[PDB]
Amino acid sequence: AMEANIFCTFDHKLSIADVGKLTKLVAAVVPIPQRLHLIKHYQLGLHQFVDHTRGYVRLRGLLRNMTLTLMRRVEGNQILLHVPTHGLLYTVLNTGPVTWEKGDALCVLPPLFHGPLARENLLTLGQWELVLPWIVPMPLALEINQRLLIMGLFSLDRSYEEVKAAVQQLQTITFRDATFTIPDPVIDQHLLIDMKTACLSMSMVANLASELTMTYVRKLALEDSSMLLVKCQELLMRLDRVSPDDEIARLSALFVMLRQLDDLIREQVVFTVCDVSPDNKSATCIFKG
Amino acid sequence: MAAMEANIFCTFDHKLSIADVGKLTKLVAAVVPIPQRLHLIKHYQLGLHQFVDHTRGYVRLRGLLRNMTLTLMRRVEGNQILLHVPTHGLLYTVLNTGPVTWEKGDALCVLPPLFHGPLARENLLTLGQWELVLPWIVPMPLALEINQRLLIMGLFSLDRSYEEVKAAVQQLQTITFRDATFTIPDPVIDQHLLIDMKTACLSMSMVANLASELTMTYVRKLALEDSSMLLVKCQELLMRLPARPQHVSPDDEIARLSALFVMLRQLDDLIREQVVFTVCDVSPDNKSATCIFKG
Amino acid sequence: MDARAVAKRPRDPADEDNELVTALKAKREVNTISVRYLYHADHQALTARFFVPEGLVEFEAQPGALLIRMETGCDSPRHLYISLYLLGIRASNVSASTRCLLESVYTASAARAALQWLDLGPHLLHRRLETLGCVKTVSLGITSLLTCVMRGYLYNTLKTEVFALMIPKDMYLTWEETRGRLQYVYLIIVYDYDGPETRPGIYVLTSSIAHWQTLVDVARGKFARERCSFVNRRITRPRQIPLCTGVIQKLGWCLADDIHTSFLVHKELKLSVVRLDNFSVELGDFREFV
Amino acid sequence: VVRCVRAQVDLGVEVRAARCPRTGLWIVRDRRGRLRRWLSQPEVCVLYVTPDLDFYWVL
Repeated sequence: AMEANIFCTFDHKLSIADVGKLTKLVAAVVPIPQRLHLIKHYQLGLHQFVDHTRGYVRLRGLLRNMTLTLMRRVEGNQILLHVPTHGLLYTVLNTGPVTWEKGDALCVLPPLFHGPLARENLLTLGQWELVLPWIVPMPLALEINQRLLIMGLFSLDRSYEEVKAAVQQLQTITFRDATFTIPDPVIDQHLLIDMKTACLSMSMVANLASELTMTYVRKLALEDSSMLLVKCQELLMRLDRVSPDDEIARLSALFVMLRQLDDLIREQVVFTVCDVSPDNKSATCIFKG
Repeated sequence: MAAMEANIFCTFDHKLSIADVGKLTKLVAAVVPIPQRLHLIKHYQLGLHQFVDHTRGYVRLRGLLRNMTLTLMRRVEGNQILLHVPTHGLLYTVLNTGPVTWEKGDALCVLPPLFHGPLARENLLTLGQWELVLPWIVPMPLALEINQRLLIMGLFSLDRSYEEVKAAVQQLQTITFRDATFTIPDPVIDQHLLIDMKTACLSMSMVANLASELTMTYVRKLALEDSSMLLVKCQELLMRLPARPQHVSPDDEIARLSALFVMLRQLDDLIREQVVFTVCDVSPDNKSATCIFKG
Repeated sequence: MDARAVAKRPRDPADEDNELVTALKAKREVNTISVRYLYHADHQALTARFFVPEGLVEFEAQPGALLIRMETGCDSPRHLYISLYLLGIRASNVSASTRCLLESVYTASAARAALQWLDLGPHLLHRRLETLGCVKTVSLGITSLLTCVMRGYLYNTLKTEVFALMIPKDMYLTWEETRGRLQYVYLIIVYDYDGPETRPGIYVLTSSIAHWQTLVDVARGKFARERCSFVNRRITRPRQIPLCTGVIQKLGWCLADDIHTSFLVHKELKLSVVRLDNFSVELGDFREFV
Repeated sequence: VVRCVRAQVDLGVEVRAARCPRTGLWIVRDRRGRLRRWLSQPEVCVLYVTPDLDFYWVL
């Protein structure tokens, strides 16, 4: 009567105290890059995806196409992992730094903390370090995405002081008994390529919308059939106060910048809480994939 | 009400020749659409030949295909097709039908076929003024482009000459996705493409109004000191024509970016219709793939 | 590993005994607890348990009703579980007669506090409402205990009674005269961005349409006036950021034949409702559109 | 209600009226709710008085 379980081993000589460190992480969701059956421990967590060169939201895009197992049982020489299926309930540990409550829509985010921190004593080897994805509720995830994206938008004008105080304002967030702070996406007054592609795509779709749409709705008024369409170009006239293959190229690049933004503008709720354990360390959630 | 039968038997009234039963045995564990959801359906309702019209409106076919219930073929025998409408979440194998190579980790969407007709010479169960029509299981970026080019061919064809239209269909019918060339059968402007154009243009007008004082000048400030092939390739599709930000008010920028995300999603869902299968592992000859998200 | 292991027949749960029976039977003891039939083993519906103050559990002694947790900017009572009927004093869709009926049953302390908390923030409703699903039992204390149903059918213990989802008549809305074999249910919040009020209209739609684009293309065709109101308040009042004219989440699905009109009586207040007898809850996120 | 296509003047007329919520103007109907339809007729003119003695003269 065994369940479908993916077995993961370890190649290093894991000591007894390190297993005892590992045994606390029972209901901790760990991603998997590829649904194998027996997998090495180098592909268990985000430390196969750690890149000092690349940014943060590239990891958010690469977390979408993972497989998010749960540590079913920890013992000697192999670790059990449980692939969840849609509809059955599972316990999840609060590996994220945010408190949870009954019925919150949970979403999975790459951890905004890494390396040296007073609570980042994690499962570590000589070169391997286990890092866990964050599990935060839905509106906090939306707000964090907006904060990091706006802080990426201020990457060029950082020399002024109003922008610096704005970065100090956006970098922190108050939540339910949370004085949480995020890291800044810029380091050493130059921006990483992930955030640069994100803000470039957003600025491009905003600029192309500000360029094409007046001409298109002005062309649409000849074949106008709804009063919703004539009044929308009126506000374009209010706000404002070529080769055809290039026009096709402009529309195509607009849709390319639209396609390169779905990793930011939406996210799927993964868990929702049925019950939270007392002291908020764990909770019981149904799956929703 | 009686429950929806997970075991759907399709029957046959034509005299099946032996090659027809042979070609019907090829299509085990494939996708077929059915709108009826009874237990003992006939063969006329099975497939997509009930909706193929003389219009050949491919956008109309995409509009109707989203409402059809997708099932899986199982246990083909004499005059019996046991179909299984799959419950959401579990996994079972599907099989490709078109020449579309797949990957692992991507997603799959349902689609009416491309260059559909006697060009590839499909003898897929032809009997008595009826053909078995198969929806394509296509991956994610192909399903993105196959509606992006649809909407662009809709939007361009307003207020312009017909020779521009005939020069624009041939620039936007080929798709060179993943070592293969596909052609779309007759992209024709209809009322459905019109209402899709109306939704698209309203959303992009509202997001043009919704743009803040900084996000429209980000590339304008960036392109003075930056040099990259990405920035150069995106700059030339714009017109030609230190400084200070006007007023930083991030309390307003959160609301602007939130409603801008809503407008971007409202533009986005015109080409991102439905994820219907997430492929996990393929066969090496790519004839099939075990996948999840069935239903 | 051999031929008989794969050739073994599949396992049925009711044939084999429970865990506790074969645990006690080995060491040869018998206790006063009867363990030969263990309840709630064959219960596919995923459920939970939530507390609620007494001020909200009017129109709730009947089993089967929607339950949406609402947000609250405080710290201690910061989450509160309100029924759909108590949200009826906020919908502009509700007529005056039904509103004056159902506001005359929530004349307690905490009901008006949730009424004020809905109309005190800067945000909309669907940025403060989170659906939990449907109840199936009460407990009726001074702090009543509810059992909500998260995913699956609604039934009693021992499955002897199928509870039914109740929705009031004003929020009900169909867009077809011929219902299919199935029709899903959706929860529709559509905002009226008119001058003095942004008070939305709450609707529960029972449609046979499944694919989401093929739902929103008729959602625009049924709520066009509110779209014009949204763009009108956008063009009229700049330096304001309106968003999400209509928000739709999938509530669940039904059988499209057991849907009939009924009523609930409580404190001799007859309220005409729509009764969905075999409803299976399948919650979804508040998907937003324009 | 006065009217100059026929030089016909109508004296004792009752009108139910309220605001159009989509805008800020007035909507004038009958007690049955006819949505009183002389305002589109180009020849008539009406005088409106309210119970708080507010005055209106509508071309």
